[PDB]
Amino acid sequence: RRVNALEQVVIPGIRAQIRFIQQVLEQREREDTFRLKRIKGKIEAREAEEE
Amino acid sequence: MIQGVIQKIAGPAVIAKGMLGARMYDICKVGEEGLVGEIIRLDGDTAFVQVYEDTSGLKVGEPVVSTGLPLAVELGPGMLNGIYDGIQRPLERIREKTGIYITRGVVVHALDREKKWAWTPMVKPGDEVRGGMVLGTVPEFGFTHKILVPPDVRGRVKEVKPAGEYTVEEPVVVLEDGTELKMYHTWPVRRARPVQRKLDPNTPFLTGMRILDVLFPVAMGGTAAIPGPFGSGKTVTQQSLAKWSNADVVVYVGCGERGNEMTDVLVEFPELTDPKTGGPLMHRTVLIANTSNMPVAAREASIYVGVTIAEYFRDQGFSVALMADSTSRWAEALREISSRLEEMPAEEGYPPYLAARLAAFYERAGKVITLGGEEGAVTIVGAVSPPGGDMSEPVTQSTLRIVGAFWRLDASLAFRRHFPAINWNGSYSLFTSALDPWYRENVAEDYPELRDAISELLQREAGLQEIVQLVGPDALQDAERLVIEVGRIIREDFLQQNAYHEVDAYCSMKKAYGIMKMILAFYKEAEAAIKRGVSIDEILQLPVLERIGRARYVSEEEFPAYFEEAMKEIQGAFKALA
Amino acid sequence: PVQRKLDPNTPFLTGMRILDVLFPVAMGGTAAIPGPFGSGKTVTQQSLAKWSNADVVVYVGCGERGNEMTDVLVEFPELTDPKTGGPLMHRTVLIANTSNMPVAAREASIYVGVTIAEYFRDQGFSVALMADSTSRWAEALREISSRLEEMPAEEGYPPYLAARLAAFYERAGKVITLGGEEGAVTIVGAVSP
Amino acid sequence: PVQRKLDPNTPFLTGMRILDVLFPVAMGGTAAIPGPFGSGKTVTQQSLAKWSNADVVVYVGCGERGNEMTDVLVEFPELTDPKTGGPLMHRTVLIANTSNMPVAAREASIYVGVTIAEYFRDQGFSVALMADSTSRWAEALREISSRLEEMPAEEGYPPYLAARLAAFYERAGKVITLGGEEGAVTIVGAVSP
Amino acid sequence: LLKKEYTGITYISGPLLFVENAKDLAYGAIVDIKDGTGRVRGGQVIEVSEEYAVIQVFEETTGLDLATTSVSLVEDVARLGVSKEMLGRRFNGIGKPIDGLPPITPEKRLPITGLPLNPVARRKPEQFIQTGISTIDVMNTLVRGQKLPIFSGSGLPANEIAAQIARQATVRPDLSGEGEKEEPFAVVFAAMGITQRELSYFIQEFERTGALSRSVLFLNKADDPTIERILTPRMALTVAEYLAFEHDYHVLVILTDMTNYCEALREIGAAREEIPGRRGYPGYMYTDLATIYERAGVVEGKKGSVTQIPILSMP
Amino acid sequence: KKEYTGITYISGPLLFVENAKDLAYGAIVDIKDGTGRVRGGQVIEVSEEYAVIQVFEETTGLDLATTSVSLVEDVARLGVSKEMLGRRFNGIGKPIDGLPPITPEKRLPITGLPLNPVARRKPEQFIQTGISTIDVMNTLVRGQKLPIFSGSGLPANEIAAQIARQATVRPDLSGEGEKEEPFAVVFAAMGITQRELSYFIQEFERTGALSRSVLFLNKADDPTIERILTPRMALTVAEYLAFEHDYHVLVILTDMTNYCEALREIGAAREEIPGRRGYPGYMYTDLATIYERAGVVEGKKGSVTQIPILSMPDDDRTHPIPDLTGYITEGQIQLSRELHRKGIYPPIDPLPSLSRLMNNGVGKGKTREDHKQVSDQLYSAYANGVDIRKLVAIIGEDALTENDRRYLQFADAFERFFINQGQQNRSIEESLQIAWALLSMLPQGELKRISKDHIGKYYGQKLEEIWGAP
Ligand SMILES: Nc1ncnc2c1ncn2[C@@H]1O[C@H](COP(=O)(O)OP(=O)(O)OP(=O)(O)O)[C@@H](O)[C@H]1O
Ligand SMILES: Nc1ncnc2c1ncn2[C@@H]1O[C@H](COP(=O)(O)OP(=O)(O)OP(=O)(O)O)[C@@H](O)[C@H]1O
Ligand SMILES: Nc1ncnc2c1ncn2[C@@H]1O[C@H](COP(=O)(O)OP(=O)(O)O)[C@@H](O)[C@H]1O
Ligand SMILES: [Mg+2]
Ligand SMILES: [Mg+2]
Ligand SMILES: [Mg+2]
Repeated sequence: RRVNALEQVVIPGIRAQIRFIQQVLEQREREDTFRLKRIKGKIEAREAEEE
Repeated sequence: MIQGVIQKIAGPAVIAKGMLGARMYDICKVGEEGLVGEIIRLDGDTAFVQVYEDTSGLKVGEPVVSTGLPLAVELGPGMLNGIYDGIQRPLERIREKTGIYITRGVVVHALDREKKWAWTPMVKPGDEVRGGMVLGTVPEFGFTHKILVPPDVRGRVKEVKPAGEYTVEEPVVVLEDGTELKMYHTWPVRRARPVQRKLDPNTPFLTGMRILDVLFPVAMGGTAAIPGPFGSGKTVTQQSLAKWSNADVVVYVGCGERGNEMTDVLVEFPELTDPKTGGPLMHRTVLIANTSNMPVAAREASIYVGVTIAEYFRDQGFSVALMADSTSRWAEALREISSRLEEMPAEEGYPPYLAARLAAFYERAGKVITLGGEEGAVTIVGAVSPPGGDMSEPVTQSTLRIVGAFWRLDASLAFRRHFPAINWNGSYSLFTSALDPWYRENVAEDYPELRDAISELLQREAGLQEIVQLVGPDALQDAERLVIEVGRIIREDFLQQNAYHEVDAYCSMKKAYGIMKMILAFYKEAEAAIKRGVSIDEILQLPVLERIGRARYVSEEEFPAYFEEAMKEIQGAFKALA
Repeated sequence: PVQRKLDPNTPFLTGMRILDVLFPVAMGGTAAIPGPFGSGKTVTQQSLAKWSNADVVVYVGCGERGNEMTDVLVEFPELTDPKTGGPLMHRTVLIANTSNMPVAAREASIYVGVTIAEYFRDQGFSVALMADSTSRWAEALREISSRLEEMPAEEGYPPYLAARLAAFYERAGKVITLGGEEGAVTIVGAVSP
Repeated sequence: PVQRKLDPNTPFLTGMRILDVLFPVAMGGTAAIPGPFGSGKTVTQQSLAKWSNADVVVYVGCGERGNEMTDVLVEFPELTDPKTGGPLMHRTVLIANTSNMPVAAREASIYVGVTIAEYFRDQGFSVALMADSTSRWAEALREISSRLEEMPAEEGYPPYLAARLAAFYERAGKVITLGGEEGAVTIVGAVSP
Repeated sequence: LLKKEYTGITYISGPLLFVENAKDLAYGAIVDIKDGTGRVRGGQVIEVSEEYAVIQVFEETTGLDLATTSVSLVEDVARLGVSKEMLGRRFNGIGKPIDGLPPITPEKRLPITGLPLNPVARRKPEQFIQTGISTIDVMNTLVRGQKLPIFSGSGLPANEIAAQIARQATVRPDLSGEGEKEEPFAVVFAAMGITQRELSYFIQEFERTGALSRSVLFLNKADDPTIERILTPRMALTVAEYLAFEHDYHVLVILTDMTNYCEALREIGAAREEIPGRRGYPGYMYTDLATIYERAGVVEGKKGSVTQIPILSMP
Repeated sequence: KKEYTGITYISGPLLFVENAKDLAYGAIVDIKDGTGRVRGGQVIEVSEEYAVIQVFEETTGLDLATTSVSLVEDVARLGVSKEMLGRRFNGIGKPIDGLPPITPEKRLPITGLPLNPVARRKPEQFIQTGISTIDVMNTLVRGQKLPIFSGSGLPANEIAAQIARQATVRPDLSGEGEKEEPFAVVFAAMGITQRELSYFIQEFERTGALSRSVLFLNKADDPTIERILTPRMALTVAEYLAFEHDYHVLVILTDMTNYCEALREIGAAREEIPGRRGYPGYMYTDLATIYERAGVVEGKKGSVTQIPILSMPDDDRTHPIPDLTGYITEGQIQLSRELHRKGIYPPIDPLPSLSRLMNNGVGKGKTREDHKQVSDQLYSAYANGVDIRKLVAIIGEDALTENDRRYLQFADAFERFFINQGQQNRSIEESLQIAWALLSMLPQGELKRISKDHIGKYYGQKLEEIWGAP
C-alpha cells in the first residue's frame, strides 16, 4: 500500500510543481529580455540620432 | 558586382557603405584578406554584413566586394570520396597548402579543377532539351555519373563536344541562345530541388540491425529519429547504419562534434570495405565534418548542404541515405545565431521558428519521380540528444511530430549492458502495413504472422512484471514460467546484438526469420510438454537451449545447415521426454 | 452623486441554497466568482438574473459567446417576473459585446452598464448588475497599453489595472439618493483566470 | 600599501561555539553570513563585536536601522573590555548611515570604514571590520545606475558590481607593515537576499 | 486595368520593408513585390504613416534590393472567389487548385475575414447530427450550429477519427417528421501543418469511399509558407458560410490541428515585436481564435447551418 | 609615436576618441594623463568619426583636457621561449617573480587557429596521475579533455596541486620500452585570492616541480580583461611547446566559472543582449575555442592534455556552464560532499564519473592487460554495496544473506582504502594490486566480468599486505 501510494500520488504532484516553477521562471526571463531590448532601443534613440 | 568600403566595425558586424544594388542574404568578401560574410540588412546606401571569421586587425576604409549569389553548393563530378566542412570546403586540399591549421581567408574550390574526366555525350545537335534530362555520362569509381542540365535551363542544342578527356570547366554543350552548359552547376542550399511527383514508399530500408528491421522497420524514403541520453549508443548505431545499409550512396553529416569523436570516424572509415562490391567503403560516401571550433554559420548550414547533395544524387536515379548526427547541437548553433540577432526567444531559449526549420529539413525526403523520368529516394535518420534525458525538450517534441519512425533509447538497458538499448515498449513505426506486401514475396509468406507472434510473446511478458516483483520467478506457475523464460530467451538471443563482433555486426532477413521460427517452435514444443505434464526445471536443462543461444554467432553462409539441424534437433529433444 | 451611504443589512436572495445559506451577500455588497472554463459562472449568473428579488437586472456580456446572448434574448420573454407577474424581459437591460467584436468596446460596455445601473438606483429601485467576465476588460486594457508602448507591470498588464477595478467596484452600495429615497446596486463579476 | 602578505595561522576567537569550532575563521581571513530577515545577522555581529579578541573593532552600518546604533551607543560604555578592563566603547569606531539617510552616501561609508581599519592595521593592531549589509550598497549602486541610462546586469545591478565586491574583500589579511610591525584585518560581511 | 508601382524602398530588415511615398496605400491592403529577376512575392500593409508605409513579406526576403524592387497594389481587402462547383475539388489553403483540374470560374468575391453576426439575428440550435459513434451520438451528441472540439494527444489516432467522422456524418430528416426530402449536406475539410504521408492517407481515404463528391478540401503542408497556414481556416470558413447561407446547405467544418496554427501565429507575431503572453504565445491569441470559432451557428429565417469540429493535441 | 587627444566622453570603463579612423579593430593602446600614469586599453569599436576604447583598471585621474592615447600593437601578442619554464606570470605576460624578463624566440597571436580535423589522430597513451580512482577507473589519455566538477567547500585546489605535482608518463610500460619523453605542466589560475596564490606558490616551490612548470596567475581584484586573456596565453604556450619541441604538456584551468562570469561582465559592459539565464548567447562558441585546442596531431610527437576545473554554482548540473562543458568534453570527474564530510580525501565518487576515451589507452601493450575487466567488476561491486548499505539501516545486519554482508564489507573497505589514499603517490601497479586485494574479499567465481586466466593469475593476495603503509 505504501509503495502504491508513493508511486501514484506524491511524485506526479512534485513533478507538476517543478513544471509550474520552471514556466514561471522562463516567463520572468522573457520579460526581462524584453525590458533590456526596450532600454537599449531608448539608448540608441538619443546619442546616435539627436543633433 | 557592387563594391564598397568599410564604415564601422563592431565585432562580427561590419557596416559597409556605397553598397547600393546589393541583395539580401548575398555573400560578400570583406576586407583585403577576403573574409566571407552575409548581408542581413539593407538601409539606404549602406549594408549590414556579418563576418564568419575573426575580425581582429581590420581597419576602416578597406574594400568590400559582393558576389551577388546566396550560399550555394557546386554539384557535379568529384564529390564522392571527399571530406567537406559545413560550407563545402575540401579539408584535404586545404591541408596540402596550409599545414595543420586553418588560416583565415584561405581560398579553395569544392570541385577539383585539374582532374580529367572521360566524356561520353548522349545528345546530338538539333535536339530540344529541358531541365533535368541527361546530356552525358562520366565514369566515377563504380558508378556512371550522369551530367544533368540545370533545372531552370531549357532550349535547343547547338554544338556538342565529342568524346575525350575534359575538365569540369570545359563547356560540353552550348545552347542556341548562347548559354554554355558545363559538367557542374550551383544550387542554393535553402531552395528545394523540384521533381515531378512524389510516391508512396514500398521497399524496406535494410539496416543490418535485427530489432530495427524486424520490429520497427522504416521504408526506403521515410524518416526516423533516434533520441537517447548520454552513453545510450547513438553514435555506434549511426556508424553501423553507415557501414551496413543497402543504400547506393551514403551522406554522413556531423554538426558540432567533438574533435576526438570526429577523428574516430575520420580514421576508421578508410580502413573499411563496401559490403556490396567489396571495394573501399569511402568510394560511396560523402563526409561533412564540423567540430565545435569552426564558426557558427558553417555549423548551422551543415544539414542543408548535406540534404542538397543527397537531393542531387537522388535526381540521377540513386537511392541515398542521409544520417545527421546530433541535430540537438545544430539547434544550439541556431539558438546562438538567433541570439546574435536579438529575436525574442521562445520557450527554453529557442527561436520560435525552430519547428519550421526542422520541418523544412525533414520534408525533403521521400521517393519521387525525377524530372528525367527516373525513380529516386532519400532516407533521413536523425539523432537527438536531450539535455537531461527527458523527451519534453522542444527539439524532441518538434521532431516527434513529423517523423515516421521513433527508435527511442533507454538508459536502464545501457546500465545493464543491453545493446542496442532500444525500448521496444516506447518505440513505434508507421511503415509496417506498407511493407507487408513486400515481406511475403522476398522473405517468407508467413513472416508477418511470425513477427506478430513475437510481438505478442513480448507483450505477454511485460504484463507479468508486477508478479515477479512480489514473488520470485520459481514461485510462479509453470505456464507463466514458460512465457517468462521464453521472454528471457527472446531478449538475450534476438534483440541483443554486438556491433563490435566479427559476424554479429550484420544480420540479414532470413537469419532473423529462422531464429524467430526456432524460438516459436521451441515455445510450441515446451507448451505441448507442459500440457502432458513435466517439471519446468527439466525443460530449462535441455542442451538445445545452447543451440538457440549460439545462433547469433554462426556466420552467414553456414546458417542454413545450422538451422536445418536445429529444427529437427528441437523435436528430437522434445520427443525424448515424459 | 449621492447624499449618504448606508450599512447593508438585508440579504440579496439569489435562490441558490449554497450561496444564500453558507456565503450570503447583502443588498449593497459585491461578489466575485472565479473559475476555469466549464465550471458554472454563466449558469449561476443567469439563475441570479432569473430568480433574484432585485427590481431591475442589468446584464453585461463583456467579450463572451453570442449564443449565450441569444439564449437570454429568446427564452426570457416566455418566463414570468417573480415579484410582478409580468414577462421577465420587462425588467432586464442587456448590454452585449461578443468576442469577435472590436476589443476597445469592451471597456465602454462595462462603463455604460454601470452608469445605467446607477441611473436606475437614483429612482428608488434595487438593481443587480452582472458582468460576464472582467478578464476581457483587462485584456482590452493590455492591448491598448501595448499600443501606447507603455511599460507593463506583470504579465503585460498596465500598472494602473487595480485602480480601474477599484473604481468600478466602488460604485455599488446602498445609498440615500438626492431625491431622498433609498436605492442599492449589487455587482457580481466573474473572473476567468 | 604594505610590505609583504602572510599566511593565516592564528584563529579569530568569536565566543560562539559553532563558529569557533565547526567553521573557524583565521585572523586575516574573511567570512560571510547571509540570511533572511529575522534570522540573527545583527545579533551575531554585535556578539562578535562584544566578545572577540580583536584590539580595535570597526562597525559599519550601511543602510540599516538607527535603533541598533542607539543600542550600541547606550549599552557599550557600560560593558567591560575582555583584554583591557576598561569600557568597551574605548576600542570601537562606529560609522552610521541609516536607511532614511541619502542613498549616495552608502558607498562612501564602506570605504571610510575599511580605510580606518587599514590605518589601524599599520600600527600593529588586529582589527575586526563588520559590514551590516552589502546588499544595501548593491541597491544604492542599482539606484544610481538608473539615472545614467545604462544597460544593467542580471537583476538590474550594474555590470561592475562584482569588481567592487572583490576589491573590498581583498583589503583584508595579515601583513607586515611598512614600519616593520605585524597587523591583520578580518572582515565579516552580511548579505540580505 | 491600370496599375501603380512604388519604387521608394528605403529599409529592408527581417520580414519588414519600408516604402517611402505610399500615401495612398490603405491600412491592411494586400501588395505584391517584384524584384529584378521577375519573381513575385506577397505582402500586407501593417502600418501606414505620412513618412513611410510598413509592409511585411509573406515569405523570405532573399534576393531583394533597394534599386530594382518595386511594390504594387493588388487589392484593398483580401478576397476569395467562390462557386458551387468547388465541391469535389482540392486546394492548397490559399486558393490554388492542386488536383490538376482547370481553375473554377468565380460567381462572387468574398472577404475572408467576414463580419460579426448580429446576436439578435441568431437563433438557438435545436437539431442534431448523426456521426456514427456511440460515445458521441448518445452521450455528447453534436448539435447543428455547435462548436465541439476534440482534445487529442501525440500518440492518439486523431486523424483516423477525423476521417471517420468526415465519412460517416449525415443528417436524418425521418426522425424529425418534417418530411423525408433531401437536406443538402456538405463537408469542408481544412488541414494545416500536414506531412506528406498524412496528405496521402487523407486523399486515399476521401477517394476510396466516394465522400469526395460532397466535400471541399483545403490542404496546407508543413514545408509551405507560414502565412498560408494562417490563411487556411479563414478561406474554408468563408466557403462554408457562403454555401450554408446562400444555398441552404448544412455544412460541417473540420480543422485538423490548431496547434500548428498557434505555432504559425507565434512565428508571425514576432514581426510586431510586442510583449509575449503566457508561454511565448501572443497576448491577442484569444481574439484571434475567437475570430475563427465564432463564425459558426444558425440564423433566424434561413435554412442552412455551419458546424465546426476543431481538433488539437494537448502538449 | 602618434598621439590622439580628441577625447570627448568618459564614463565607467569606456572612453571615446575622435579622429581615430587609423586604429585597427582589437588593437592595444596606452592611455596617458597629466600625472604621467599610463594605463592600458583595447579598441572595441571603430567608426568613421570616433573609436571606442575599453580601459583596464579604474579611470580616476582622467579628464577631457589632458588625456592622450597612443598605439602599442595592432594584435595582442605573446613572446614565447623555452626559458619560460620555471617562471611565473600575471596573465598578460609580465613576470611576478622579480627575475628579468625573457627574450622571445618568436611572437605569436594569443587567438587560436582551429586545427584541421584531417590532421588529428586518435589518442592511444595514458597518463599516470598517481590517484587510484583516476588511474584505474577513469583513466586519463594523452589528448583528452577531462574536466573536474567540484562544489563550494570542496578542496579542488588541493587536488589540482597534487595532480600537477604527481603527473608523469610511463614509457617503460608502452610498447617495447620507448624513449625519454619530455614532460611539462602549464598552470593557469583565474580569479584566485591571496590565500590560494600563497598555497599554490608554496606547493610548487617546495618539491622542485617548478623547474618543469609555467604559471599564469590572475588575482580576483585584477581587471576582468586579463582574466579573459589568461587561458589563451597558457594554451598558446602549450601549443608552442607541444607542436614545436615535442613536449607532452598538461594544462590545468583552475576555475572556468570565474572566466564565464568575467565574460558575462564584459558582454554586459559592451551593451549586448544576454541569452539563457543572463549568460551571453555565444558562450558555447567561446568555450569551444578553449577546450578544442587540445589533442594530438598526426606526424608530431608532442601532445596537449587539458584538465578544466569548474564549480557548480548550487550543486546543479543543469546550470549552463556545466551543461555546455559536457557537450564538448569527453567525460567528467565529480567530487562528493558526502565523502568529504566523512573525512575521505580525495573525495572522488566513481559512480557518476566517466571517461569516454578509457578503452583506447588501456589493454595489452600499454599498462597491464587486466585493467578494463577489473575496473568494471569494481564498479559493479561498489554499486551493489551502496544499496546493501542503505538496506541494512532498515532491515538490520542479521536479516541479510552472507554474500550481501561480503558486499557491504567490500564497499566499506573500498571507501576506506582505495578512495581514501591521502597525500600518497601510487603507481598503476600499486593501484592494481590494491584493487585485486579488494576483490579477494568477494568469493571466487562471483566475479562474472573477469576471465578465468586473470582470476587464476591474480586472485589470492591478502589485503593485510598493505598494512605496512595503508
Ligand atoms: N447549476 C447547474 N445545474 C446544472 N448544470 C449546470 C449547472 N452549472 C453548470 N452546469 C452545466 O455545466 C455547464 C457549464 O457552462 P457555463 O456556461 O456555466 O460555464 P462557464 O463557467 O461560464 O465557462 P466558460 O468560461 O467556458 O464560458 C453548463 O452548460 C451546464 O451543462
Ligand atoms: N543568538 C541569539 N540568541 C537569542 N536570540 C537571538 C539570537 N539571534 C537572534 N535572536 C533573536 O532573533 C531576532 C532577530 O533579529 P535581528 O535584528 O538579529 O535580525 P537580522 O537577521 O539582522 O535581520 P534584518 O535583515 O531585518 O536586519 C533578535 O531580535 C532576537 O530576538
Ligand atoms: N551495439 C553495441 N554493441 C556494443 N557496444 C555498444 C553498442 N552500442 C553502444 N555500445 C557502447 O555504448 C557506448 C555508447 O557511446 P556512444 O554511442 O559513443 O555515445 P552516445 O551513446 O552517448 O551517443 C559506447 O562506448 C559503446 O562501447
Ligand atoms: Mg555520440
Ligand atoms: Mg460562460
Ligand atoms: Mg539586522
